[PDB]
Amino acid sequence: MVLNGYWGYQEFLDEFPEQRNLTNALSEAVRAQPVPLSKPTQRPIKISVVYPGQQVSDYWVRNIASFEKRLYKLNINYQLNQVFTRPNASLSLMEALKSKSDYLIFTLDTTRHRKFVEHVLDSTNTKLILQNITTPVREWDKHQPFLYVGFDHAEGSRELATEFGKFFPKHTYYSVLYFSEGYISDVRGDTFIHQVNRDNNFELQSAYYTKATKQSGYDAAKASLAKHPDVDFIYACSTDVALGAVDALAELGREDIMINGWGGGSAELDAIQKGDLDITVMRMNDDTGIAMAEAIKWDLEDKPVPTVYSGDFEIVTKADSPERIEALKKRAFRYSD
Amino acid sequence: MVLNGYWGYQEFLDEFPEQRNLTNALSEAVRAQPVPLSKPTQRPIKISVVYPGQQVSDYWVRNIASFEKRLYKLNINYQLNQVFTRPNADIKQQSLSLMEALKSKSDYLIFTLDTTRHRKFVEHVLDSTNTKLILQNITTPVREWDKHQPFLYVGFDHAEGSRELATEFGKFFPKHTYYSVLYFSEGYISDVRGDTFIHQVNRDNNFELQSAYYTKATKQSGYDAAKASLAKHPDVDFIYACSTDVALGAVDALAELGREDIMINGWGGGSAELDAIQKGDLDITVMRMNDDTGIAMAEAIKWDLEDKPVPTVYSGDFEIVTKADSPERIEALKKRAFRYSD
Ligand SMILES: C[C@]12OC[C@H](O)[C@H]1O[B-](O)(O)O2
Ligand SMILES: C[C@]12OC[C@H](O)[C@H]1O[B-](O)(O)O2
Ligand SMILES: [Ca+2]
Ligand SMILES: [Mg+2]
Ligand SMILES: [Mg+2]
Repeated sequence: MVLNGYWGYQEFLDEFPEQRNLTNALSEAVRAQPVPLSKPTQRPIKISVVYPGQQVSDYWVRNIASFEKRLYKLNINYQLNQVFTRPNASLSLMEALKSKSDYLIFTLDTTRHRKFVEHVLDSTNTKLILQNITTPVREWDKHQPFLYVGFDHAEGSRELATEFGKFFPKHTYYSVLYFSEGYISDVRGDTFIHQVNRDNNFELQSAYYTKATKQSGYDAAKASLAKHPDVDFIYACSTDVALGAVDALAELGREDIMINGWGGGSAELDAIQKGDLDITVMRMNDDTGIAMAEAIKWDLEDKPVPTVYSGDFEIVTKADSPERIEALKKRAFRYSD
Repeated sequence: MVLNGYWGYQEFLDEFPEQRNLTNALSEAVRAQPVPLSKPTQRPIKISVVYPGQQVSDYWVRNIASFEKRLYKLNINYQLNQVFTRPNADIKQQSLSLMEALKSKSDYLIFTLDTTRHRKFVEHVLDSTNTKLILQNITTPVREWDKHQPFLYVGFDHAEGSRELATEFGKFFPKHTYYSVLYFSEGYISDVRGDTFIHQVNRDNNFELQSAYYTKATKQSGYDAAKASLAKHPDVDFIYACSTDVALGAVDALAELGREDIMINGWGGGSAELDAIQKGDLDITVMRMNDDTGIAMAEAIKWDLEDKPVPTVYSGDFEIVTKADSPERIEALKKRAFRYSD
């Protein structure tokens, strides 16, 4: 719908019914009580994670939390090698190849990632798990990685777009704060822009990329409003960006402007309950960490493993009752607390 | 007695009889049936909880579980905010993310106190705010705060439990027994838990410490530390682990290495520990009557809402448990310890 060379999550599942069967099976295995590993391993399995560090978004740390906890509950012996990638400056600390890991948990936002993934796929025996993407790549139809896991960007963005198009009318002005340049921005961003422009006839005033930090969100917001102060809402593509943007609106005295979150972590939820963030799409966070454990389990039991898993979203607005937020938290952080 | 600047738990109550009286009272109210809130409140009280997450030890989870249920049974409206703490660096992310929840303006704040990093924050909370402060998992008041003590120190006394362990090891093992120590991460816990055991066992029983290592407070770290230790000193008769996760990592390490000769303990007696005890992989432990400290916090908060004096300190009770204890004994102990957390 927005990028060429990918399967839609649902498109994938519709094209390959077996994959729907597996992904459903995994969904159910992710919901039900832990069923421990049925095949003792001779030694620990070496699992390596590379994740973006020091984000205000708690997605990753909660993902590892819920992952490790489900691993433990499943009675799987492992060694976890975690890498904290400082907020951008190298990436050649993808030296976790030297680790000779059994499972590699990584991301795919840029091309700098693509090249490396193709390296991991065409060279090693290491099973690759791609977090925060759920739309498989067509070029890899012959050898797809072990699993794509996350909360589908297109869907979560679609739901937001829908809510905005429901609240605001035709010819509503808005600006967009992207993530850093890459896959996330393209999907999270252009999905919203296309829906809202073509279905609801809004008028995009401007759009800017950020450095994926709160500071950058703040700066970018300010610049955007300096150039186009007359918008009805800003659409942010991520937690930190949106939370910087919130400070920008606060400093500029612009309460007229609506702003969204994206993901519904703890920070966003506090902001929403404060009224600083107006709407968000909230991912049932722990499901994906728990899904990775289960996938790994089946693999060790020589059961077939789905290629894709996507977790559920819930729209959350500042008009929600604290009861609702509490229940969603109890659902979403049932492992990471 | 292994650190300076701290009041002993018994010493403190020996110093202040009214303080003992209050603590005895709290114990009584803890064991007895719920006597629900007298003076009701206009609003639901805001409580901010800062706990470490992601561990095999079920102490915190069960503490919360029991706390909320005793709160319910006392009928007190409350909102309960769990601040996610990432043991992942850095000090200045933690610090700000701790400062985040003081603009939350909570009635009560539940915290830990392990690092010097925590000290500065606690001191800030105490020096500059109205928020009533409950320090979980510490039972020895800081002498430098005699001007203005926290609302409550609550937990199970590290020195007492370590002594009990030290005594059992002292009873079983002869003089000149070689042993190694796995600490928690650096801090107050490691200091008391580790050095109380080391001092008692070295000085009273003439044991010999072969080595000692800090961990990162995780099971994997306990495993790595066990391996490293036994790599450098394979000749030890037992390892003394300073926490559940560390202990359970060490257990897997001793499994992987094939050292069934080396004895090893837990520290806390949670579910994982007990299951390991009964499996025979863990040898002895000091089990705490878990839910008492959760029920205590709940009471202290009640008494406060009724404008009654609350004791500065409360320490829950301990029971030694070995793999030679019958399932019945284990079941009685579980029955007591987990009466609320199930
Ligand atoms: C996972 C994530 O996607 C990009 C960034 O890593 C996170 O921020 B976010 O919370 O907006 O979702
Ligand atoms: C509460 C606790 O003390 C330190 C650590 O936080 C927990 O693990 B434990 O089970 O050893 O008890
Ligand atoms: Ca010492
Ligand atoms: Mg575009
Ligand atoms: Mg506003």
